[PDB]
Amino acid sequence: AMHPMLNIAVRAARKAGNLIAKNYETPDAVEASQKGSNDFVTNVDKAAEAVIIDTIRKSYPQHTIITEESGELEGTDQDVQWVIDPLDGTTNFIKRLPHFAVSIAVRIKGRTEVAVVYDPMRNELFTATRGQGAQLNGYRLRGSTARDLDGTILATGFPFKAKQYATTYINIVGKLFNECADFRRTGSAALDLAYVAAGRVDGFFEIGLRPWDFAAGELLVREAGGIVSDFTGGHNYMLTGNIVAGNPRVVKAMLANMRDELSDALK
Amino acid sequence: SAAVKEFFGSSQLSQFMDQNNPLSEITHKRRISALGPGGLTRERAGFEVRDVHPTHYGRVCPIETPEGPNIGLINSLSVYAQTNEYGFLETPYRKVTDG
Amino acid sequence: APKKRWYVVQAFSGFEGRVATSLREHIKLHNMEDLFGEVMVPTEEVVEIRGGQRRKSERKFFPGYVLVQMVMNDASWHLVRSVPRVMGFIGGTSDRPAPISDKEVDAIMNRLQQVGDKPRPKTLFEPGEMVRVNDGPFADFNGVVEEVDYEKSRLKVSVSIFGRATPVELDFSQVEKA
DNA sequence: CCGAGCAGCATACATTACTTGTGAGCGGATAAC
DNA sequence: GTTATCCGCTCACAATGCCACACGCGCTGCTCGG
RNA sequence: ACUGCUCUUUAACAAUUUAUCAGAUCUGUGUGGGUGGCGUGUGGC
Ligand SMILES: [Mg+2]
Repeated sequence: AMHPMLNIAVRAARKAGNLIAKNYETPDAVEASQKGSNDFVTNVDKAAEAVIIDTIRKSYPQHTIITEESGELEGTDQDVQWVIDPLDGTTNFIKRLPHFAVSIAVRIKGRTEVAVVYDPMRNELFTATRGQGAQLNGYRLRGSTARDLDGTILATGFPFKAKQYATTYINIVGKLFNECADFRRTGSAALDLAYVAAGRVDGFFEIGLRPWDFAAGELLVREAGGIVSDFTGGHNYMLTGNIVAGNPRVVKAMLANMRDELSDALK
Repeated sequence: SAAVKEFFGSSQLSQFMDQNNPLSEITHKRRISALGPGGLTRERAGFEVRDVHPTHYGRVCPIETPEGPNIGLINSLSVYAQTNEYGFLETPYRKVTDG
Repeated sequence: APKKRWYVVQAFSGFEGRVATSLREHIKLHNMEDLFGEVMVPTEEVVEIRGGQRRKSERKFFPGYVLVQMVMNDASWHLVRSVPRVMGFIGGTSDRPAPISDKEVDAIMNRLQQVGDKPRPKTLFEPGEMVRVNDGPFADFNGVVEEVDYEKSRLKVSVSIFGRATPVELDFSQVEKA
């Protein structure tokens, strides 16, 4: 069968992504406003978040919801959370760069149970439910079977909100460029995690990511053979926002390589 | 029924008859074993038990025994041998009077 | 005033009720109708009146265990243990039992009260899971449970009727797997 | 009302059973400051 | 007394290779079933 | 027995700010696909 809450979540994400695509072909209807560093937030964010909240409350009028905009909407219950990003890579949707996704995951007792990301431009639908795995449009996902830091591709993100680490970050990337083959940068954390779980990139890492920008992808890469961690091998990545993810070999190699280049503030 | 049937059917001692030859049949019926429940096993047998004891004369054959991992454990009971009332191996003997 | 604190004994797979009967019989033997006052084996009932299993089913709060209201004396210790088929006690170190605390006592008591008041159909359906239909009028359909109900117990279910999805009130008996 | 599956059961107990030969960790007795 | 020392106590852990043959392989009263 | 006494002539609209001159392909079903695990015992060498 199909996990129930997963079905509700994927239906909601489908509707949100259809609205996204609708707003895409109209470079007039987008009416954004700047909120952070070198990025806007659009009315489309509000519209999609509204659609998602409504579709969720239709079949779940009591579940807690979490979103970058609405913070934490505490439903009458507080054990079932829905971490939502109606857009990952709003910067790209501003410039209409066709690479973004909607992201929806469900936490039970603090543990992520189901998760979906949806790229409406390529109509890709990364689903993943705990104990059953991750699927791409009906194909299983095993992540890149690479066994070392050679020939690999490394997805990353530059900290446009915390540019202080940049220098350090730069060194890190520099060190990594000594061994790895090439990097990837799409400005979309969720899709980076998906591609990792998709075996399209053989490893991902980012300094200072938002909690609701990986809580869906992390279950994908988990149930797709990959593992996630902070930059020191611990599990505090959910608070620090410092993520590394990929198949165990490449993650171990990256951590061994970065143990020195890193800074004590991050560890 | 379960106990008696599992005994008569699947026993460490009971086994299909070595029925390929009259002599084989007989010697397999009147065969004396030292293994089985309440009896030692071939692993912990010890070089001491297998050897014939000078009292084996007439009560248990000393020449017929399977060669290999169980020598002296399996034994063939002597021709004239016969179990006692209590269960020992009594052998006939000719009574000699004075002369 | 030493109250008979409750205790628990580990029974076998499915002999709990029979063990309790035999324990009451051993009580009547040793006349310890005071020390072994109460002995209880809780249960539950799931009532799905259609689809194979018919009209009821009996569950247990926790199998393999039986609850008593004994006291602490070595004689009563053996009298509990000297019954047909029980393992040892379940508590502190063996030969020195420990009582299930009064908080847990009243907790399990409230659970027993709730299960005794309302015989309630369990094996429910969760909002957002696909499911077939065994209804006459709607045979061999399949839809998603758009909203679940318990007292009304009629499974608001969306399904493709005249194209677009429509909500229906197909009752429990007309609901297939999950 | 009994036939056909099931879930966790040393059958509840005293089951049980002489040496096997060797190393190795361990707990109660022991010499010394 | 204590601190290190030592000696008997108990438990883990090994037992040639093959071949062939034979035999067997839960159950059971609770549970699903009409 | 004892509220009720015309209200006046069928819907009252969405699409909406650069940029345009409208601007290669409808073939299959050639071909394969369609006893054993363990335990124990017994013997042999
Ligand atoms: Mg976002």
